[PDB]
Amino acid sequence: CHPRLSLHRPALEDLLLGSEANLTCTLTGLRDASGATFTWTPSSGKSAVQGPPERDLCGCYSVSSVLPGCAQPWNHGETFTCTAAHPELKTPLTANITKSGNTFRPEVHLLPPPSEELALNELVTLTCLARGFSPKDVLVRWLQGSQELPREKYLTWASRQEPSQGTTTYAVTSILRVAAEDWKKGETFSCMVGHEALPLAFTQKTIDRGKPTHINVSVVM
Amino acid sequence: CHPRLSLHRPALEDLLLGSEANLTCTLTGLRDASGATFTWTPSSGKSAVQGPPERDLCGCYSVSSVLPGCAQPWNHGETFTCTAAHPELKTPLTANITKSGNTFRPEVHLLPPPSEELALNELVTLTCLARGFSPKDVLVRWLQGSQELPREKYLTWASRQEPSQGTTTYAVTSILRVAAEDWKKGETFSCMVGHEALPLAFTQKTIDRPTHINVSVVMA
Amino acid sequence: CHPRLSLHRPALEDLLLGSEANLTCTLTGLRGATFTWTPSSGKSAVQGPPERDLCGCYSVSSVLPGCAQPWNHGETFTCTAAHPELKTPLTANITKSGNTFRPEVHLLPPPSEELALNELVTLTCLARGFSPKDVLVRWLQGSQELPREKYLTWASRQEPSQGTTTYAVTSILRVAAEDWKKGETFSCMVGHEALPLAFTQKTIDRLAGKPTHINVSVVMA
Ligand SMILES: *[C@@H]1O[C@H](CO)[C@@H](O)[C@H](O)[C@H]1NC(C)=O
Repeated sequence: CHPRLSLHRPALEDLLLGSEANLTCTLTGLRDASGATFTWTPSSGKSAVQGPPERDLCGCYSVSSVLPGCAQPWNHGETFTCTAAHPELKTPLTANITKSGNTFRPEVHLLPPPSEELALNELVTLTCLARGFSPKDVLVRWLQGSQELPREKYLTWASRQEPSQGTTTYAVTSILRVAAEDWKKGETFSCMVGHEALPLAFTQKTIDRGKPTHINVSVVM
Repeated sequence: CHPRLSLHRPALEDLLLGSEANLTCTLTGLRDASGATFTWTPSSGKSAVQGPPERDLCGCYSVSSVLPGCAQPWNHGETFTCTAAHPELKTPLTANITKSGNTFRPEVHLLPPPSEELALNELVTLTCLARGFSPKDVLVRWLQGSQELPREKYLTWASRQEPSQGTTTYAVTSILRVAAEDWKKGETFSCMVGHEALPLAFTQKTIDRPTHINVSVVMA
Repeated sequence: CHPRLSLHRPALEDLLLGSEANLTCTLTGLRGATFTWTPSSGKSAVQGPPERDLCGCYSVSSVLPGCAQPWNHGETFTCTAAHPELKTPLTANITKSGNTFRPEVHLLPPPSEELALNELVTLTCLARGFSPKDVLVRWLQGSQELPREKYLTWASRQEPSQGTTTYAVTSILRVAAEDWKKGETFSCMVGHEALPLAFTQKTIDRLAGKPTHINVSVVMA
């Protein structure tokens, strides 16, 4: 029962919303000495910060390695490297990370409300569904008109892997509940999806009251 | 480290299409290798369940104490207390379990496939929603025709506490990918929603595949 | 013959798409020179390798790169020059804009007089009422982003109100009639500094211009 080292990726919210990029390197498990020598093999000057004295169960002392400024080298195709050596673990070990290939673009649907509650006039559901993208990293946001709703007025599941033929694609869902007065009045809403395979980082679908046309023809003798 | 105590519940996956009766309360923290029944309260149907597990290490153990009597005391809110006294305990570790009610019922809707997804005719998508009640676990099976499918052609998420006003409620969804021409031949599909607020613990719903032209002729 | 100094805000196509965002100070003269930047930022600049303009004085530029987070953070930048023909050093400065406004985007359906000739249909995108005058416009078909050589966008003029100062811009895209009658969908995207998620999208297809009900009556009397 002892862990080995591996390397995470930058967060997609930070990488897409324009702010920054980090890169984390972790080992843990036992409350031992602060000779946790983290060393980064590529480093443009501003090297890492040996992070805060974090604790885990039965005093499992975790400290990490985090470096700022990792947008352009991660995005154009570098190959980063983290190595470490400990007082207890004086035998050094190394992990690698690489930005993935073999990408597919998502497909996003928004679906109208449920005739059963369309008659009830209490609350309506709008469900957003995305399907068929290559890494398991997405964003979902909802809007109304031009105003962004807060992140507490809906719920979203995690991205499961779908089982189908050959390759491994993913999917994720979310639902939104809104009262009926504005829905029958004519207010509109939107579902946005962020993913790193789209060329402009985002797509957006909107829905509103999809009905067919009426035709009345009458002959009077 | 820590010998612990934590609150558990009978796993309700075995009361709808299951015929057995166990309790679902494993070790609270730590013990040693034993024959999985430590003595509780009941002199009520002494038909005690058993089974010897192997030995475990790395801090904890893999040893429970399971005792029967599940669906027969399932009327009026009785407690069942997980007991285990193996010599790492500095006191007899009589745990406790409290069962609340206020069980609410699913509101299952279904809905057509998306409109612009049917200009390519590769596959067909249907989604099945199930929302709004106080307990946690729900099951689901998909069927084409009338007989229920195995667990190798659908996908189902977990259940989250939905953001609602006033109440404490949940939700769960699941999707289905079938072919185009089989949907085009008028085949029908249903999802079953099994919960313990339903009278018979099943629910179904299914639609399938419109102009509004009306002509009227009156005289004089 | 005459000396001059300038700065420039970073371009929006680099602030929004790929974050390597420059910041340019020019000097137009030398009819040899050193530049100084008051925020330190570690990484020094590069001088222009000094082309000429307007049949006269050969200008010289210098570009401080890697300033994408202090631009959005609200910081201030000044660059100070020096030259033999200058008595005093010249200085200038640049800040991010305050009191912004976000745009309103509309996508209009084609005129019905156009569908009777079976050649090409015309889509129109309009964005109106945004306070800093810089913007981007991109078109799509389904998910495929179209190349830039297939449409036409105008510049960003100033619109005549009395309240504040605001701006507007248009764009057209002409697609084929056979692809319009099949049910292909098309989209318009706008990027602005003052939008919260940096992009907004509107779409269209062969429905949604059709009327909701038709009443015909023929009277044989
Ligand atoms: C810097 O910019 C301000 C406006 O923000 C201007 O008033 C001033 O003249 C500039 N130059 C300085 C402080 O040298």
